[PDB]
Amino acid sequence: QYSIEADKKFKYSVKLSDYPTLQDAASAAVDGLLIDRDYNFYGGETVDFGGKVLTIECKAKFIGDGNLIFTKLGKGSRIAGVFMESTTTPWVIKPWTDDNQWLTDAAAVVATLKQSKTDGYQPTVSDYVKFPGIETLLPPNAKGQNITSTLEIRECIGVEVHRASGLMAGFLFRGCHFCKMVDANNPSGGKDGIITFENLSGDWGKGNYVIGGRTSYGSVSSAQFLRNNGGFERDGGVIGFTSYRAGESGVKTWQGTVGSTTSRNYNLQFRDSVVIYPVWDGFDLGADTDMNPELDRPGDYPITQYPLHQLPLNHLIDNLLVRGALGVGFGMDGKGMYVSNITVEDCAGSGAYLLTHESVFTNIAIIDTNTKDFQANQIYISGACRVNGLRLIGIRSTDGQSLTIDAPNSTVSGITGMVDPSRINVANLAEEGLGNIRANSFGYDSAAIKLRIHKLSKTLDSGALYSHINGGAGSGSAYTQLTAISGSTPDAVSLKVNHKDCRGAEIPFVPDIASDDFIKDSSCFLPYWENNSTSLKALVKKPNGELVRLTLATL
Amino acid sequence: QYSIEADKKFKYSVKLSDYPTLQDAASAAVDGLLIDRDYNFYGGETVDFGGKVLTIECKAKFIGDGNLIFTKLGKGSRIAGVFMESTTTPWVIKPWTDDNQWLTDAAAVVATLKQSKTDGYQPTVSDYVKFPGIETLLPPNAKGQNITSTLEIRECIGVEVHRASGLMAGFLFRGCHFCKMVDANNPSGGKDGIITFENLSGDWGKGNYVIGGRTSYGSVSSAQFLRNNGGFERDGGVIGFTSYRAGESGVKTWQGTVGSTTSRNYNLQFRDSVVIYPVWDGFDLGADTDMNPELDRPGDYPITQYPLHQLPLNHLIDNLLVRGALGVGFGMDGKGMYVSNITVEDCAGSGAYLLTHESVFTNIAIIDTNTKDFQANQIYISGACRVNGLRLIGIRSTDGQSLTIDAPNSTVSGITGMVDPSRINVANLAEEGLGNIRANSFGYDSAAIKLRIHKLSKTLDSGALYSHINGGAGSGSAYTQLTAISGSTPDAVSLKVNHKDCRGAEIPFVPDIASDDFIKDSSCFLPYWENNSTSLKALVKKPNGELVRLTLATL
Amino acid sequence: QYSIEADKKFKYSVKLSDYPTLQDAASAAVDGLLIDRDYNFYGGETVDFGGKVLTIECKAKFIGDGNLIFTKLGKGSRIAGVFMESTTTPWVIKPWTDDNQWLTDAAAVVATLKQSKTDGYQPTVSDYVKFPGIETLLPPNAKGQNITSTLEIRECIGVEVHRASGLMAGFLFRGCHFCKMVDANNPSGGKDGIITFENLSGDWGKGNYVIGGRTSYGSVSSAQFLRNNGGFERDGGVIGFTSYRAGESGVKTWQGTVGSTTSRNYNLQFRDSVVIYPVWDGFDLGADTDMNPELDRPGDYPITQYPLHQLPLNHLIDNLLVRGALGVGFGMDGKGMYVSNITVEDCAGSGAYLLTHESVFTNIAIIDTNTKDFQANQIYISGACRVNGLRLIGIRSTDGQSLTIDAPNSTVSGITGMVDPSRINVANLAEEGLGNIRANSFGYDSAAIKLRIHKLSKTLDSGALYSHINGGAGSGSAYTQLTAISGSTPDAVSLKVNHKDCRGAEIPFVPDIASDDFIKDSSCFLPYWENNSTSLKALVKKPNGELVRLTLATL
Ligand SMILES: [Ca+2]
Repeated sequence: QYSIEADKKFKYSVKLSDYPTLQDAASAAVDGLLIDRDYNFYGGETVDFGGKVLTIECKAKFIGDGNLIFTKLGKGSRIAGVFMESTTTPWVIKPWTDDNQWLTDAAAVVATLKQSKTDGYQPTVSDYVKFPGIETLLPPNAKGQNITSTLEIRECIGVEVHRASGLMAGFLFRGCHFCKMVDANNPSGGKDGIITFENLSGDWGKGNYVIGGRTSYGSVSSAQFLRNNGGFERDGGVIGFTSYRAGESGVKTWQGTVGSTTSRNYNLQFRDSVVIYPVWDGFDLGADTDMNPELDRPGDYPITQYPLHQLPLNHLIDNLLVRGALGVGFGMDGKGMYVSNITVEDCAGSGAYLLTHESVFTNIAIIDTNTKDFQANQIYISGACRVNGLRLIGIRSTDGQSLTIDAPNSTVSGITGMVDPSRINVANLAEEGLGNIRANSFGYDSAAIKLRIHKLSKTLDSGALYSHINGGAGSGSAYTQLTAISGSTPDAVSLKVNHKDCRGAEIPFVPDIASDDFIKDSSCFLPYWENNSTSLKALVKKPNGELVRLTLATL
Repeated sequence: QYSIEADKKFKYSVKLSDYPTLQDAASAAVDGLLIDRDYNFYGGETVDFGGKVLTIECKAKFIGDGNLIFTKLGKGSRIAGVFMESTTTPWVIKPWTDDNQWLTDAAAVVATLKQSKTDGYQPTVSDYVKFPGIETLLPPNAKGQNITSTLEIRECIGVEVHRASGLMAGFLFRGCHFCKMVDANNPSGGKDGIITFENLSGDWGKGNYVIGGRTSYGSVSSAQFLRNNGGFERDGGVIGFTSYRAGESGVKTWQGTVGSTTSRNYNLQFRDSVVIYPVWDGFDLGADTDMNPELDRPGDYPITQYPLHQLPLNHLIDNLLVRGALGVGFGMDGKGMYVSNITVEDCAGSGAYLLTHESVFTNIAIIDTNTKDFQANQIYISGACRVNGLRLIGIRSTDGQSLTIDAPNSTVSGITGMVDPSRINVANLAEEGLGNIRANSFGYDSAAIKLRIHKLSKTLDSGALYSHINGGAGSGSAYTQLTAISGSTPDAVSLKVNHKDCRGAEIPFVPDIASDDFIKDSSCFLPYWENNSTSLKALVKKPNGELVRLTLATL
Repeated sequence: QYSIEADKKFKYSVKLSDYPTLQDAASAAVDGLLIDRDYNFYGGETVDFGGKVLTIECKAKFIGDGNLIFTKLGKGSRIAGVFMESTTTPWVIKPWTDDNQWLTDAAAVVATLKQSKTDGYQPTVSDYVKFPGIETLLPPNAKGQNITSTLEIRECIGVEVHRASGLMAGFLFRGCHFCKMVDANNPSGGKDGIITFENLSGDWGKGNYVIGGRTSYGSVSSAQFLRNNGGFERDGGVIGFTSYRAGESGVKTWQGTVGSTTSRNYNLQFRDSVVIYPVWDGFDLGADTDMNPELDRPGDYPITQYPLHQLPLNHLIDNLLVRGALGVGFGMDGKGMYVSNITVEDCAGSGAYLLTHESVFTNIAIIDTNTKDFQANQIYISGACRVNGLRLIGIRSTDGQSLTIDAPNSTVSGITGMVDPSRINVANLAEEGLGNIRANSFGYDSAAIKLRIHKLSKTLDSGALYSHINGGAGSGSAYTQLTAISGSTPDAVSLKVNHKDCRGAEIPFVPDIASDDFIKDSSCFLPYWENNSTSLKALVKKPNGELVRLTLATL
């Protein structure tokens, strides 16, 4: 009859409007589950999906503070359009102005307090460091808040959450594998991380990705990983993602011990992603603790095997953009890392903080960072690394004495930009492979090729090759000049060719009687002045190496 | 009974084959709506979706000239697989050859006329400027055509159109917010823009994106925005998109006044996108009118607050590719802009047209543009900007006198390429932070480090440091030479070291009696020729600064 | 009654659990088809979908060796979540260690043999070349295996396969157009290519894409094309894709003749993609055969029209990353190509192999490749090409005499990195457009600007401009030195300014009687030593060009 036919020809879906609880709907479901009414959940409410492969389509809100916990979803299950919202409207800070300047003054930040589920974030203890003095100034009702509405996927394999959004919203994958957060539809975050893959118990996380989408706000980091290892296959990480205004960092791999084990991460991808206006860092890809580090690594490689900041993290890191960080645009540690195509621009905080060793950085741009001067540098590298291509300086000036690059053990090539050379500190800087060269000078009456020996002086050029106009701009004539520093006066001693279009070489001479050791090489002469006879003499080192003094020019 | 059970266990969807009109189907719908028969609509036909959150799945065509208007869709509604097609087959031009060379001659373009819904576009008034003389030569039936089949989403929030396609097809989001055009499946455009977010009435547009996908053809721009502001969160714009053969521009933010208000745009993202073969521009990210601009900005910041081309547009612009533009590959205006990782190559038109001020450009490549010589330059910058990394010149030659870069108020570093230095015009050019250098010469008997003072001459080097082979290639010997220009003859005066492997310095002398003012510095001497005695003399400036003339070399 | 109402209000879907065969379910389907039980298929089993536009949702496996063939799907059909798995568990090799070093020794590779559907690949004949001697050492049961479970879409238009996965899995689009493989969910490959668009019969393939997703393993290439042409619109190719551990190459356009016709490809996009750890190549974008090429091109342009490797392939190639290739990171051929933003790093094999002609390469980075020294170079270019921006050398050393870049007909600008200049071979190298320059020296007592004439010597600098510290580091004094090579001894002859802070120029003289031809220019003098009188003489070329010998300095 009809019922036999109908059962064969129609798509199966249950809808939440037909059930008193979410578990009742889950139990009834076979293929589809439609969330077609707002659902108020209690923190810790747990739904058992019976191992079923379900296509969950959300067209309403899950409303609650705390965690709505999904369990026992079958591999291939998908959850689309989820919207999490807290019941509580907390107090939030908004540490930026109507012209999008960061507020750094604690009292100014306190003045921004409002009750809202968005457009700011709940203070946490990290704000006490970020805005010194704010701990004392914040009213009690703005401290210690803990509002998040979290969808928790617990101990599932092969589950994807697509187009998720919300207000004071979080997404937690706890003990999951081969799960993805795809095309996040700009959830506005709460107290906890917005997207978290946490694998502190069970097998190391693997196959876990953030792909596409974006998030805004949140008190802490937007996308974060604990105890994930993508394997040599690099099966996990963050690709195609945007984070705006993280209360901590945009993308974070955790460092150090959490609970009783390692929170660290290996072999993940961080590519094609953007972090804008994080309160702390753009990308924080470190694994070992920075300040006050642990002396051990329970559940990970021991310090005896790999010293602090020298783990073989092996992440695949490429094509990242940060703008507007208040902390550090791009931070990492590790040994033997390859990093490419990183652009950090227009940051109040520093551009890069790299606790790396035997690592290679290719095509890095650090442009107008440390704009507030809270840090000692714009890019720092601790260990012995190679930088191949480094763009420095946009349009911002720097007032004080802070370095631009401090990479004292690194070998660097390919700096471009209007960098102040006194603010470069590297182990070695070289352009070994340039072709024939031309120095083109605009807005000056001369062109210059200068030399600076940083061991002698970081602030003064030690010699130069100049070309200078003779006469007016239409003269068709210039003089070439070779100079050397003396008494810390650049260009103090020089030889000239064609000064005043004279077609001759002007040769400097020793202004008094030359000592024997003033001459360096054999078969050379050094002119010197004999004032008592109004004569030039020549100190000559003969071809055989012996010295003789001759008369060179006389009245 | 069964009907109670069936109502609970089956997915709800209505299909258009069961209804005489689209409104009848819309009214019946609860969850799904399937378009399973072709639907002929009349221009302006308007469907009211009752605030319902609908999943609209299209497996057939909407056929009609003019606009099919969708209204009152609930937040979270999705429309997938839509296919728009005109009833009319218009006359189109195809201004490119079978070898994909652009046709620029009006008569050649007229000769391409055919009736088709694709593989070309309907002429509009901008073609009269693009192909001078074409207005007179086009037959009347090819002028003033207005064929588009447009899906209009009107005054909706949170609606996504996914995998849309069509023929003579357009997509209009009018007065919408938080709407997206996702993975456009290469619709072939009509007369109007292919994808438009227009917010001239109501609140400024926000949350509106083109994400992924591609388009082809169209008479005007492929993706365009009017009166959208993404906020500091940068919630809107174009990410991951490809435009082919736009009749105007690939991606356009409108400029100036439209109707009675501003059409301008702020705080949008333009990233990870590609524009190929636009008739006009690749990316046109300007906000103020170029030619014959308005004297005011109704509905926007007044000219008194921000002068023309100096709006704080604040777009996030990164990782863009243009190839094959007939107009300008990359155009913008604004003040305080940051722009990075832009590649423009193989363009008949110019590469970049930048009416920007106090802006920063990082890692720009402009490669083989202005190949037809319709423009004065390959990259132009009007205002006082910084360029950090600029690649110029691929393999194409330039015949005439056009500049490569004309950026007269800009400070530039990091030019690479076989640029003709006479075709560089900047305020300042500098490599402040190079390491130890080597000039490697291939295919010559010498290596060179040249100096050019553009104030003196843009075409002639003013001095040089050379190394030149002595003897044959296996000699193990070279001479080093320091030269200076005189009488507009490069290398006219020089000093040599080791010419003919002689192990000595060849020193130029003044060819006649040296004037007092020919010598520059104290404790120096200048040799000069006394022909009447066959002697070298020395003009000596003593250590005390006084002059004396001495005999230097005699018979 | 109810049945009339039910037929109108419910979504149509059939499910495989209600049918004995896949064809029975296909025949019954109208809108949806759900794969809700594992289905064992026989090789060549063919399903006719009746031209219907079906949404096929897979929540179970297709299990079988050989091909499951889908035919007569309507335009707009979609297949999601498909999982292919072989019945056979073959023998696989795993030629890498637990520290992810490549195994190159045949006996070591044989020792890795295990029976598994993943974590390795079935040997094919290309392994006999890749691991010399392995053909003899492999047991017979590991040779000639042919296990793949392949979903074949045959002669369909407008079909998309989304989120596909599997074990020993392949995906074949045979004679298709406007089809896409979207967001591949890391299928683990078998013997055949993982994703193939093959159009050897019928019209040239067009509209065929791999978009997003990733694959792992496989015996041969991950994504590959035969006889596709995207048109000027560039409607096809690979965008946003990742390949891990291809048994051959990550992304491959086929070369030469297959069957009786061309397998070549034109006008495709290769962008925003990543290939890691391929056994052969990252990207192989060649069209003509490398070793032992055909003398003809049946079905393509004849050799008389375009010589070997000089086809107008016209692909759009941009923003590619390769790491860990054992073969070549990036290979191509063709004439008139534009290529940009390619990064190849940390490869055992060479970085780039470019059989290109009149082509332009912009912003290329080749970093730590040829690390095993199996190849003669890190980047090779055969023809007359332009390279604008080339980063060379990360942190790896090279022991032997292999070149870094061998591009003997190419003109290059913008090399950065710690390249050994003796390992650069180009037609011309030049930095024509640098600004005012500073050479900053760190870790030395001197700074240097060196010149090297490769025709004279590739290994020895021919001259230099130095600045050297006088005294200790706090002296405030340096000497400038201009040097020239003699007798293959760099810096053999020099002029100094300010040696020992003497404020004078030390001038080299000819150590014996100067021959007439030692002097070059008129109005110059050359000092020389007359030992028989303990005198300096001057060989003078007078302003009139005649020679005279004068006494310069005397006892
Ligand atoms: Ca004398």
